[PDB]
Formats: sequence, structure tokens, C-alpha cells
Amino acid sequence: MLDFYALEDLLTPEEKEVQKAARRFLEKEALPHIRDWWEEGVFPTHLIPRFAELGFLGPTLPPEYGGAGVSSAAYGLICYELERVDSGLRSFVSVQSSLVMYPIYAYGSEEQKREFLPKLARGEMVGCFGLTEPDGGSDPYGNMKTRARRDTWVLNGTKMWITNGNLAHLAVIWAKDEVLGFLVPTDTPGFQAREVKRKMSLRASVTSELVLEEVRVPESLRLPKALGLKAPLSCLTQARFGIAWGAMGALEAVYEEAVAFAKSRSTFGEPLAKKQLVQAKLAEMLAWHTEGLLLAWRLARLKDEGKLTPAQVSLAKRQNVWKALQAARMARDILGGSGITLEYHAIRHMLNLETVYTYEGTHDVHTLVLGREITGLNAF
Amino acid sequence: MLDFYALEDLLTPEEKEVQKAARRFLEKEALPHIRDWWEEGVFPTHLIPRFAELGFLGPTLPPEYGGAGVSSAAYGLICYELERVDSGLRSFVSVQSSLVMYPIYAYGSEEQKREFLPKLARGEMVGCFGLTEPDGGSDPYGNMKTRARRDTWVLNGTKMWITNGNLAHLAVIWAKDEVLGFLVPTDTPGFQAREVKRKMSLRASVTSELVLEEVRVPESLRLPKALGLKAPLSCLTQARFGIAWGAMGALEAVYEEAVAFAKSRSTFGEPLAKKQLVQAKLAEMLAWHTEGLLLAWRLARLKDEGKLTPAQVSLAKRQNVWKALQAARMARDILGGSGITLEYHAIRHMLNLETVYTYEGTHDVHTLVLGREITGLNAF
Amino acid sequence: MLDFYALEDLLTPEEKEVQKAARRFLEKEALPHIRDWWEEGVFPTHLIPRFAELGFLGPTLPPEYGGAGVSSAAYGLICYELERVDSGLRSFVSVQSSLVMYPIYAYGSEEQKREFLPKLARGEMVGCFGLTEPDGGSDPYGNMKTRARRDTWVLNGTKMWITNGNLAHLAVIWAKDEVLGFLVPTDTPGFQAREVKRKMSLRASVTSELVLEEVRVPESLRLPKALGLKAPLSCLTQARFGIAWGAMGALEAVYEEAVAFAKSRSTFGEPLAKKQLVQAKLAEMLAWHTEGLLLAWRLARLKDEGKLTPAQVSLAKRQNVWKALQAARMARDILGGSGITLEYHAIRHMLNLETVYTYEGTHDVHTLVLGREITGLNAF
Amino acid sequence: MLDFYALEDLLTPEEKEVQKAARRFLEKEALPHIRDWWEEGVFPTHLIPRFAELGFLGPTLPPEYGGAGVSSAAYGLICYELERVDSGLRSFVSVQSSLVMYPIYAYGSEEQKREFLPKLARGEMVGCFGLTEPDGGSDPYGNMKTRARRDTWVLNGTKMWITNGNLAHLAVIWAKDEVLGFLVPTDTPGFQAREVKRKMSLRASVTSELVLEEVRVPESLRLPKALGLKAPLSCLTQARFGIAWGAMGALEAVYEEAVAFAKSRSTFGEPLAKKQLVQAKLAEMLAWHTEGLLLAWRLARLKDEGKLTPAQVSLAKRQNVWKALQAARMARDILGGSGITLEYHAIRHMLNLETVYTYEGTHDVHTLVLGREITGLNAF
Ligand SMILES: Cc1cc2nc3c(=O)[nH]c(=O)nc-3n(C[C@H](O)[C@H](O)[C@H](O)COP(=O)(O)OP(=O)(O)OC[C@H]3O[C@@H](n4cnc5c(N)ncnc54)[C@H](O)[C@@H]3O)c2cc1C
Ligand SMILES: Cc1cc2nc3c(=O)[nH]c(=O)nc-3n(C[C@H](O)[C@H](O)[C@H](O)COP(=O)(O)OP(=O)(O)OC[C@H]3O[C@@H](n4cnc5c(N)ncnc54)[C@H](O)[C@@H]3O)c2cc1C
Ligand SMILES: Cc1cc2nc3c(=O)[nH]c(=O)nc-3n(C[C@H](O)[C@H](O)[C@H](O)COP(=O)(O)OP(=O)(O)OC[C@H]3O[C@@H](n4cnc5c(N)ncnc54)[C@H](O)[C@@H]3O)c2cc1C
Ligand SMILES: Cc1cc2nc3c(=O)[nH]c(=O)nc-3n(C[C@H](O)[C@H](O)[C@H](O)COP(=O)(O)OP(=O)(O)OC[C@H]3O[C@@H](n4cnc5c(N)ncnc54)[C@H](O)[C@@H]3O)c2cc1C
Repeated sequence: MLDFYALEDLLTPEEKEVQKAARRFLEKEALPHIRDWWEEGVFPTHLIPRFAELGFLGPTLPPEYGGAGVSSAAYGLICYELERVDSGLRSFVSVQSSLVMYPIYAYGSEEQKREFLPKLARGEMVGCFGLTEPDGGSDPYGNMKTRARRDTWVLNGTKMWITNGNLAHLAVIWAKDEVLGFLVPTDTPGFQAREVKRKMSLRASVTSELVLEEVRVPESLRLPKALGLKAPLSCLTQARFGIAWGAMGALEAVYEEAVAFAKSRSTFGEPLAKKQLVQAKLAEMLAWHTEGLLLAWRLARLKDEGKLTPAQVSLAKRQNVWKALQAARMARDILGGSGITLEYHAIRHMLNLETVYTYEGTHDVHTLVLGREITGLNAF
Repeated sequence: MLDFYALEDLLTPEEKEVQKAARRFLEKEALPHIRDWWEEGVFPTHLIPRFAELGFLGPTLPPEYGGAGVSSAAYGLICYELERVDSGLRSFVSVQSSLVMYPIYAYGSEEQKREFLPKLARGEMVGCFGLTEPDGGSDPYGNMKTRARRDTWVLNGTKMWITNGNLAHLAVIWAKDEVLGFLVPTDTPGFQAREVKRKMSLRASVTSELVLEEVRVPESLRLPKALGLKAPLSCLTQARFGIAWGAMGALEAVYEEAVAFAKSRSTFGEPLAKKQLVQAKLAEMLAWHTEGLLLAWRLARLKDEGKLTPAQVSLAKRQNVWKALQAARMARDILGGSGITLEYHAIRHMLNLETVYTYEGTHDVHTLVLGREITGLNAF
Repeated sequence: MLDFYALEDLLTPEEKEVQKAARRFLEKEALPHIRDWWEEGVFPTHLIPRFAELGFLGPTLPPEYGGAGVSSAAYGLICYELERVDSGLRSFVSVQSSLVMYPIYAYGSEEQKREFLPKLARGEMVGCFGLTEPDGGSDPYGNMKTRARRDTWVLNGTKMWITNGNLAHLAVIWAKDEVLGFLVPTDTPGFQAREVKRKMSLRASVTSELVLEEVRVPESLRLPKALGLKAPLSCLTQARFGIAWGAMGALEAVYEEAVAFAKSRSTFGEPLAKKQLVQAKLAEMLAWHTEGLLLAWRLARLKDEGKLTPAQVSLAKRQNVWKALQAARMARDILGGSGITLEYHAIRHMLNLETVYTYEGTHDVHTLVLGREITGLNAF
Repeated sequence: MLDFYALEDLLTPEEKEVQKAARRFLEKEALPHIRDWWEEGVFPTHLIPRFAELGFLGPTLPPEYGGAGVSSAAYGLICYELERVDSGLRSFVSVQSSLVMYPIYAYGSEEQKREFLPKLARGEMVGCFGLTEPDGGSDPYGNMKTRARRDTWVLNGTKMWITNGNLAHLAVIWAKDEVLGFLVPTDTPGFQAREVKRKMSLRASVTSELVLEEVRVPESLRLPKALGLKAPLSCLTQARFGIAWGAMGALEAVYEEAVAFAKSRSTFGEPLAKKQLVQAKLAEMLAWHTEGLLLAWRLARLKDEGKLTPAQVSLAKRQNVWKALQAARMARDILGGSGITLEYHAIRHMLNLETVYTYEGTHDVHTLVLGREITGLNAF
């Protein structure tokens, strides 16, 4: 992996093998098809069982529930390699691991845990997280118009932009009565999932609109410990962690491609790579990558030692994704005409990162998170 | 049109009505479809006769040759309205007008002028401009390996990323023997035009690769006055002029849509338009637009009074396109998830502007143009 | 003057002569000493009678009043040349002309007007404008704790950072009872003016604090028409107009000194001026200079025709000062070690611009002004 | 320690203590006077023996030579606290430790090491590093016009901007015959050092001009192992290490002061600290500080394990100093009028950092360092 300040020297042998392993895998199995799957706008479902065979699904979870029980650094490292190929592939794992497996493990009943975690871990049953609604996801609580009225519940509302919306059997829905979380099977009557069309970003992924019309759900399917905005938020903190890592991976990809191109093309007689203005762009790309890996690494250790805070996560997601988005654009610029075609990746990552830059908290909401943490004043 | 500094007060009545009519035509005949066409990646050929009828083709040229004989400001103004819909539509007019109609008029023989200009002006025969080659369009003299050997000339070479490549009957090809310019019919044996596929930018336009294999061209088809790099460059200067204008139009498009969206959406209880962080973005968008129109307007007057220099044009193209590209990205950011779909224009303009940001001299070449201007030293 | 888009072509002969004369005067009489004056932190009072002679004091006001009765462009042009030497010299003229002369003229009694305007205009009785208070000048209405209770009015309050505080005989104090405008002689008992020391910025200018303790002022000394926040505010709009002009005077000053240094000094064998990264800083200081003059010029014409709006003024002050400050910083960067010494102006302007970047509305308040104007929503 | 990511957790008890101690003593002996010393532009020589007593002089050097033999992290930590007060105080320690102590230790004879290192360590004899010359410090090999002829050697040439130049007994002079290094006593006939006046940056520090006119130096005073450009460069790498740390310190200082001010001042009825635009600036400052500590930390560990490269150091110096300069400006902006006076530190740090941003390799030379390292091509 790209590593200027040798942070690998700080990884365990276990962490570095999952990295080596994730790369050989994705390099054999996904990378040769990424262009075509993005172009056609389709998510490669024959890869879910493979991710699963490699332990990409809920990696840090306990083997008891079918988890790989590896470190957070390792989870971050698989996200890194996944995103290095395409953010859509990384999105699937994030959702399944931190937005589905995670809440069940953290807030589910022992019944829910034994029942779902193993099938989710083995890519045998796919899930999706429904928090964002049409009035706007930056206000998670304020725009949550999905209701839940109670030994069975009846759900009514809508969710927008839900990843795995049409692939999932299980949908973690968040509604109000007070915020609660339900494990809603997608085939229970009154539940409809419709895919979003005309997507110019994160095409290698399924995004749906969820419509719950008088959907019936037993109390045995409501997350017992799931209480308040804090429950789904903790789920975003988890997801955001992997993303701060993946962002660095897509950055390696556009960077690597940019210097190769810069080095093979020439201009007023030197090589593109010899010009000061192109060198400055690459220098910036390298500097950002190095800064990003350290944030991600540091956050991985704090996470396992139980001292990681959401604001800390907000910082790394905000910074890393912003850098990756900027780097993707700079790379497309460097590629010139050749960069407007899916022949190079730079623009695929550039578009994909526009989404990553938006979901799991926009650049601005994270700014506010940090802002409030710094001043103690709420400016949202 | 968007006009914060009331520059319309500075336009003649004639110029102001080419603006009103252009928007009426495009608005009922092109904007309703631009989505679909960009989406399926097709250029609406049936609109070429409509542009011809409106006098969009080579607007400043003398009525003698079938031109509308209107002002540069008027040309800039039609480019403005064209780009505001889609850069691809503006590209066609730029090519036909400044990269084709212009070369023939400034460097053609009286025979070539009487023969082609009227057909081109009436959108009866479409042309293209072949300057850029596979090794790098930023050094157009240095990477020009297309050769021409002499009462007939045999041309051999390749051109990459040529607009109207597959629509053109006439191809203005630049080769060396010393730079010369030929009016090469596209059906003369040995001439092949293949379209570029997998385009994520400027999809509502045809881009081709030209391959000239032992193409014979009579001396009667070589541009007599066309001598040196200066000939094709003067064409770019003309083209760059209209682009500085169109850039401002696509800016009005994304800006207008952004404030509308900002005003209609809400979170933490006030409109998105009331937040300090989105008002700053809209404010930047407005500032840039005002700055851009003034540059464009100033250049239009200098142009008609014969005092416009290439360096001045480079400044306007560089500044305006950069600003429009930055504004398109800011708008997509403002639209959130809704901006990643072609349901909003923001991202279509965002992608298109990536191309405009590249062709007709990249951001960096213009910087060097200005740099050389300022210091007298060549740093390319 | 520096004029890459030949805007001097848009100037009348009179407006062009006031500019030539202004530069000749300042070059011979102020530039040679600005370094020592800014150093010892003193404002050259002997220059006040000279400004008067040249007609710098209240230039647009009617000759009946001792005014030069020239255009707004001309006022903008003298500001330009003044700032090109030092912001402190321009500040004196803005205060005297737009913050003192103006309100008396716009809202004064006929007695106040015939009395005060000619003396102020021959540089015979120098004024100041006391609006800002210790709690925050961005909320001029909110933070206005100075009281006025009534045929005489007793005033109590404090004013911070008042230019000409210790030079003024007349002090335009703004207070509440609804905002009223006064015109307090500085010698009327209970009125104290203390200079601010340890100033790093705008050292060639006197800044004071005004303490009004039970100050008695006849109603004959109150601005009859000065009603509401709108009155002291319109005075800021006038001043901000010449500031937008002056900013592009100091930018000509830093840009010019830097291209000269860049062409004169040199590294790995070429000159500084020839490296891509120095060329780029200069291109940017040229691009902004051009954008700024057009904004300033356009505003000057709208002003004389009664079409100028405050939001319009907010835009050019905001853009031009930010550009001139970034340009000053970029220039100090270009000068290297040599730029940290007053031997080069770059840093003196860099420090001064910091103040103009703050007074007469900070960068952010102007952003909010534009924001409210665009959305119709107040976000201050 | 401002420490958002709890990096103090990565520090040994010893390192932690050198930090606590450093802050306690500079807090009592330096902070209360810094404002004044900077003002009158004087370096507090009386603090030199104090620094020595705390072990600030050549902290990582072996106790055998009078060194504290502590870690690089610890050296970085003292630099941090020193700069947090003022860059000029940190500069003295950098010069003495990495630009004077270091070269003697790394390239000196056993006689030079035993003779000088203990007196330097005890602040009993102050040194200065003379590399930069009047034609340009960025090309130190190319602009090194100082010559040394041959056992005495006679030196003649001139050096610019040399910190401690007037405070020193020994001057390390780099000259050509190839690059050689000499330990020139400052009282040897033919050597003169006059100060640089009119400094508006790093005023709490002595900067001199060194003039060597036919200066005689024995071969016993030439650094034996000192060969080539590399020798003096290794010295800068060392110095740049501590600076990447110090930068973080001044950042904490302006940041801390900014939020305090933002919290205590209010506007349209909120505190400044509750505005989205001011929160964003602080958020950025906090993000930069967190990124900067990690870079500094990692570099410290790599350094002690003998794995640190110059390019890695270039990255950290360029990034951290640039961020600290940016943050200082963003703080002055936040302070408003109150920020232009030495009452607030913000502007003193802003001015000091302009120097740090320039010496020990400018922002641009570091960019080129990284550039060359990434592409393998030299663009200087
Ligand atoms: C491809 C894709 C996949 C997604 N998958 C999921 C998923 O699986 N699960 C899920 O729950 N959600 C998902 N989302 C939703 C995503 O999290 C939202 O798009 C995100 O919350 C942005 O919110 P919004 O689109 O409703 O826009 P808004 O929240 O309306 O935001 C629009 C613009 O306003 C700005 N803004 C909003 N509030 C403020 C404020 N208070 N102050 C200043 N600025 C503000 C934002 O920064 C943004 O710039 C997905 C989105 C996309 C595009
Ligand atoms: C949609 C589209 C349509 C087009 N249509 C036409 C057309 O109709 N006719 C035509 O002739 N051409 C056309 N082009 C070509 C276009 O002008 C080129 O893409 C442009 O010149 C960029 O050159 P390049 O792609 O060869 O990349 P390069 O020239 O290799 O540039 C690549 C990267 O290097 C940078 N660079 C290059 N030289 C230097 C230097 N000396 N110093 C510092 N940086 C440097 C550039 O800034 C750019 O960032 C079109 C391109 C596109 C994408
Ligand atoms: C050299 C000098 C000369 C001056 N001369 C005069 C004079 O002659 N007459 C006169 O009346 N005044 C004068 N001033 C005052 C000047 O106009 C004020 O400094 C200015 O209003 C800034 O306000 P403040 O210093 O009170 O800081 P504040 O108003 O407290 O502002 C501090 C920081 O907060 C930000 N802020 C404030 N409100 C908001 C908000 N609602 N939303 C987001 N951000 C906000 C500001 O942008 C600024 O960044 C002078 C100042 C200086 C430095
Ligand atoms: C307060 C202070 C203390 C100092 N103390 C010392 C000391 O103790 N010892 C010592 O040896 N030196 C010292 N210096 C010198 C310092 O290292 C130089 O100022 C620095 O090398 C900048 O070089 P210069 O001033 O000669 O400007 P130049 O090298 O001429 O640089 C000027 C501008 O050109 C740019 N530039 C230069 N070369 C290139 C290139 N090839 N490509 C693109 N851009 C380029 C630079 O980036 C800079 O922006 C000190 C300087 C200051 C201001």
C-alpha cells in the first residue's frame, strides 16, 4: 500500500495479512470488472458471498456470532482496499457491518443476535439502514417523520437514498412514537422498496426509496436497547470510521494513476511529471494521504481501547473524504481529455466520492460537530 | 438573465434581443430534452438547422458570406444562453463559428470563402477542427506529428478528441511539412473518423478520433493565408472568447437551481437558505458571476474595436471556466443526495465543465500564457 | 496605472487627470516617507492641507460647499492612488469625505452644512465617525450602548477604534434615545479621546477611543435628517466604494514590486519570474486586479446615476479587499526573507489590508449582506 | 497540550515531564514579557543560561558532551512550548541545537566536539549558522559565492539573514573551494556582523549580515567529515524537525485565544462562538492542529529509530508551518479590530510565522522536494 510515513510499521502481522489478502482478492475479482459494473450501474451480488468468505462482513464482531473478531485497524484496512477499487463495493460492507450487523449486536436481543448475525456474517442475508428521509438527512431527528405506534407495532413513513434497499431482507428502520429501531423484514406486507434511477454517482451500488405503509412488526423485532437518536448515530460513527479509511484507499488509486500518467506523457520537452504545477498537485495528494492514514490509524487504536469519541470520528471522516474528493478532481485535471472517460478511474472515483462527501454526515455537519465540541455551543 | 451589476444597461437593443430570443428557442426546444440526450450520450443534430435559422452560426461574420453580422457581445450572448442549457450545445456553435467558419474567413481563398461559409452558416454542412493529437494538446506545435508533403498534398497523422468528428463533411486539419491548414473533406479516401466512447463529460456532443492515412488534398483546399502556429491559435482565441461567455451561463443555471433548492428545503428548523454556510456558497457564486460578466463584456467591446489580445482572452477563459466549475461542484454539494442524479442539472454541468476546463487551453496553460505575458519569460 | 483590460478607456479626460495629478503629488510628497511614518506610527498631518488643495476632501460634493464636484469614478481614482501608497492615507480621506462630509451633506441642517462642509473640505477642520463600540462593531445597532437624552442632549457612551479620534474637532457620534446622529465638538466638556497604541496595522493613521461622559450638545448640533440605522449605514456604503477602489491600488503596489523582484533575483539558473510556481502567483494578482477595477468602475457609474445599491457596494468591498490582502500575502511570500522588512512595502500593505479587511464591515458581514439579499432571509 | 486525539498517550513519562516543565518555566519567565521584547525588537539573552539549565540546548545529544540525551519527541516538545510563546525563542534553540551543536557532533573532530559542545550545551558560548547568501537561499549550492582557499584557509564571501549573527562567538560558515564547513570564531580579524533592522517579523531574535573579508581559519577549525551540500542540509533537516513541532505550539496559542475571544464577545444576540462562520474557522484550526501533532509525532519516532528521511521532514515542515500561518491569519480575522494590536499575540504569531514559512526551505522548495521524490524528476 501507499505509505510515506511507514505507518505499516505500526500494524500487527495480523493486520497486514488481511490487507495483503484483501488486495489480492479484489485485484483478482473485482478490479477487472469495476468499469463495466459502474457503467451499467449494477452492484455485483456474486461478490457478497466472497466478501463473506473472506470475513469482510462484520470483521470486528465476535466469532461467536460468526464474526472474524479482528481489530478495527483490520476493518479499516479492508475498507481501504475495497474503496481503492470502488466506493460502492466499500459501501456494501460498511452498511452490512456498521449499519446492520453493528446495531443488532449492540442493541439487539440475544434472540435477534443469534438469529441474524450469523446469516449476515455469511452474506446469506443482506440488510439496509433506513434513517434518512426526504426532508433531509442532516437533521436526523427533526426530519424523522416515520411513525411507530404500539404487542406489535405499526410503522408508517418513508426513507430516501437507502443503500441495499432492494437487496435486503432486513431493513433497520428508525421511527418515532422518542427514537426506536426496528428489524423490519422487507417482505412483510405494506413495505415497498423502489430503486433510485439516473444516478451519476455510486452506480456500482443499489440505492432505494423505502415506503412503509401500515407495516406490522412484532415487539420481538424491535431493538430492545435501541433508545434515542444516539442509537442510530452510534451506527454512523462506526460506519464513518471505515469510511475515513476507505477514502485513503481511493486516494492511493487516483494518485498512483496520476503520477504514472504524468510520467508517461510529455510536453514542451520534458515529461508532464517534470512540470512544477503538476508536481505540486501530486505533492499535495501525497501529503494528504499521509495525513489521512495517521488519522485513520490513530482512530483505529483509540477505537479498540474504547476511548474513541464521535467528534474524533467526525474529524477523520470530514478531512479524509474532503481530501480524497479534492485529489480525485486534481487527478482528472491532470489526465486532461483522457480523464473524462471511464478508461481511467479518476473520474469514477471523483463522482463516487461526491456521494461519500455527502452521506454519513455532510462536510458541513461534521464541521458543526467539531464546532459544537470546541465551543460547547450548538450552531446547527 | 442573471445580472447583479446591471450590465444589460450596457448592451445595445439588438444584443439584448438576441439574448431574449435565444433563451425562448432553447427553452422550449432544447432544455426539455437535454437530460435524456446527455444521458443517452447523443447530440441533437436536428437542432443544427434551428441554430442556423436563429443565426447562431458564425454570428459575427458578414452577411455577404451568409453571416448575421452582429456584434461580438451578441455572439458571447448566444454562447451564454447555449451553455446555460448544456456546454455540448455551445461547443457545436463554438466549433462551427470560431474553429471552422473563422479559419475559412481569415485564412481562406475567396473561392473557399464563397464555397463553404454560406453552407456552414446555414448549418447545411458541418465542420470540425483538428489540432490536438495523442501526445498532448497543451503543446500543439510540439506534438503535431501529422505531416503534409506536396499540386496536391498527402496528409498522414492522427487527431484526438475532435468535436463534430463524425458529423463533419469538412475537417480543418493542421499538419506540418511549418504549420499549415487544410480544408479536408471527410469522405476523401484515407480519412477515418471514429467516435470516442465511455464519455462521462460533454455527452451531448460528438467527439471523435481522426485518422488520416495518405489523404490527398489539392492545393486549392489548403488555407492560403494560414501560416504558422499563430493561425490555429487565433482560432482558439476566437473560440475562447465565446467560452468565457458561456461559462457564465452554466453558472447562472447551477446558481439559480441552488438558491431555489436552498429556499425550499429545511433542517433544524429554518430553511437551508438561512444557514450561514450555504449563504456563503451562494454569495461566492453570485460574486463570481458578476466578475465573469464584466470580463466577458469588456473583452467583447475590445474585440469589436480591434484591441483584443490573446493574453486578455486567456485571462477570461481561465477565470470564468474555473469559477463555473467550482460553482457547479458547490451546487452539487448544496443539493446533497439529490445532486447525484440527472434530475438536477448541477452534476451534468459539473461534469461538462470538467471538459471546458480542459480543452481550448487548460487552466495551467493559460496561467503560463499570463505568466509569460507578465514576465516576458517562457515557462511552458 | 496598472490596467490590463484598458479600463482607462472608459474614463473621462477629467477623471483621468485627477488620477495623473494624484499620483504625481503622492509620489513626490508621500511615498518617499511612508516607510518612516508607518514605522514610527505617525500620521502626516501636514499632508491634510495638501489633500485639501488637490481636492481630495469631499471630491464629489458640490462646489457651493467647498467641494470639487467631480465624479464618483474620480473619487474612486484618488482613493486608488492614495491606497497605492498606504491605506492610512486613504483612510483619512474616506473618513473626511464619506463618514464626515457625507452625513453632514445628506442629513445636515443648512446651518450645519454651510458651516462645516467648506472648512472640512479645505482641510481646515478634520472630522471623525464614531459608530463602533467595545461590544462588537458588526452589530452596529445591537451593540450601540451610547445614550442620548433630551433643547440640549446629554450623551454618554464609548466608541472604540475611531479613526482621526485625536485629530478631530468634530465627532459624528451615533447614539440611541432609535438611532440619532450628532456632531459633537471634541472640546465640549465630558468628551475624551485617547489614542490606541501597540498597533501592528494601519500605523500611519490615528485611532482613538472616545469616552463621552455627560457630554452636552445643542439640538442645533444634531443631524436633523439622520434617522435610523440606515443613515450611518449609507455613510459606510459611500466609504466602501472608494475602499473597493483603493484596494486595487495597493494590489498594483505589491504586484509591481514582486514582478520586479522576481525578474531581478534568481535560482537554479533561471530567474524567479520564469518558474511556474512564481508565474502562477503573479497571474493571480493580475487576474484579481482586472476583476476589481471592473467592479469598482461599474459601481462608480451606477453611483452617479443613482442606481447603486448597498448590497452592490458590499460585493466589491468584500471581493477587492480579500484579493488585495491575499495578493499582499502572496507577494510577501514571493519576496522571501527580504519581505519581512519594511524595506519592501509588501508587508506594510499586508498588515494595513488586514484592517480594511476588518473595518467598514468584515468579510463575513458582507457575505451575510449578500446572503440576505439573495435569499431574503436574515442569517446574521 | 491542546490534544484532541490524545497523542500525549503516545508519550513516555520522561517526554511528558519535559513538556510540563518547559511550559511552567517559559510561562513564568517568558510569556509575561514577550509582548514587550517583540515590541522593542530585542532577544532576551538572559534566558539563554536558563534554557541551558533546563536542557533546551542540544537536548538529544549525549550527556558525554554536555547533552541531556533525551528523545527527539522531547526536543520536539520543547520546541512546541517555546514557539507557543514566540517563534524567536524557539529559533534560538533550533540554531544552537540543530544548526550549531549538531554539525559539530556529526561532522566535527573529537577535538572540536570536546572543545565546543559542552560550552554550547551550557549556553556559555552561542553559535550561528551561515548558509544563506544575498542571491537566494533556495539555491544554496548555486548561490554560495563564499570562497575558502588553502594550513590556514582564507574565507571571503557574504552571508545574509543569519540568526544569532550578532550574539555569536563561533559561526558555522559553509563555503566552496566543493562545499566545506568551518568553525569561524567571530572575533577573528576580517569578519563582521551588523544587524538587520526594520524587521516586522521575528523581532524577538537577532538577525545579522555576515561579512567575511580575508578571514583566516586553521584546518583544525574546519569540520573534517563535513563534505558537500549534504552536510549543511542534514543540519536543516534536524532544524526543520523541531520547527514542525513548534508550529503546532504557536497554533495552540492563537487557537486558544481565538475561542476564548469568540466565547466572550457577542453580536446579533448570540455569542460570536455560536456563528457558523466563526465555528468553521475554529474547526479548521483544531483539525489542522490534530493533523500536525500526528505528523510531528510519527517523525519523532522514525527519527530515533534511524528511519527518518529528509523528504519526510520536508512534508511536516511545509504542512505544519503553512497551517499555523493560515490559522494565525484566521485568528486575527476573528479578533477584528482587537487583533491589530500587540495586546493579542495573534498578530505577533502571524508575523513571526511569515518568517518560519520562509526560512529552512520555503513552502515551494519543500513542494519541489516532495515533487522530486514522487516523480524522480528535478523541477527546481
Ligand atoms: C448514494 C447515497 C447513498 C445513501 N445511503 C444512505 C443509507 O444507506 N442510509 C441512510 O440513512 N442515508 C443514506 N443516504 C442519505 C445521506 O446520508 C443524505 O444524502 C445526507 O444526509 C444528506 O442529506 P440530504 O440529501 O437530505 O440533504 P440536506 O440534509 O438537505 O443537505 C443539503 C445541503 O445543506 C447543508 N446543511 C444541511 N443542514 C445544515 C445546517 N444545519 N447548517 C448548515 N448547512 C446545512 C448540507 O451540508 C448539504 O450541504 C444516502 C445518500 C446517497 C447520495
Ligand atoms: C470533450 C473534448 C473535446 C475536445 N475537442 C477538441 C477539438 O474539437 N479540437 C481540438 O483540437 N482539440 C479538442 N480537444 C482537445 C483538448 O484541447 C485537449 O484535451 C487539451 O489540450 C488537453 O490536452 P491533453 O488531453 O492532450 O493533455 P495534456 O496536454 O497531456 O495535459 C495534461 C495535464 O498536464 C498539464 N500540462 C500540460 N503541459 C504543461 C506544462 N507545460 N506545464 C505545466 N503543466 C502542463 C495540463 O495542464 C493538464 O493538466 C477536446 C478535448 C475534450 C476532452
Ligand atoms: C484601524 C481600525 C480603524 C477603525 N476605524 C473606525 C471608524 O473610524 N469608525 C467606526 O465606526 N469604526 C471603526 N473601526 C471599527 C471596525 O469597523 C471594527 O473593527 C469592525 O466592525 C469589526 O468589529 P469588532 O472589532 O467589534 O469585532 P466583532 O464585530 O466582535 O467581530 C469579530 C469576529 O466575528 C465575526 N462576526 C461578527 N458578527 C458575526 C455574525 N453575525 N455572523 C458571523 N460572524 C460574525 C466578524 O466577522 C469578525 O470575524 C476601526 C477598526 C480598526 C481595526
Ligand atoms: C528571520 C530570518 C532568519 C533567517 N535565519 C537564517 C539562518 O540562521 N541561517 C541561514 O542559512 N539562513 C537564514 N535565513 C535565510 C532563509 O533561509 C531564506 O530567507 C530563505 O532561503 C528564502 O530565500 P531568499 O530570502 O534568498 O529568497 P529566494 O530564495 O530568492 O526566494 C524568493 C521567492 O522564490 C521562490 N523560489 C526560489 N527558488 C524557486 C524555484 N526553484 N522554483 C520556484 N520558486 C522558487 C521561493 O519559494 C520564494 O517564494 C533567515 C531568513 C529570515 C527571514
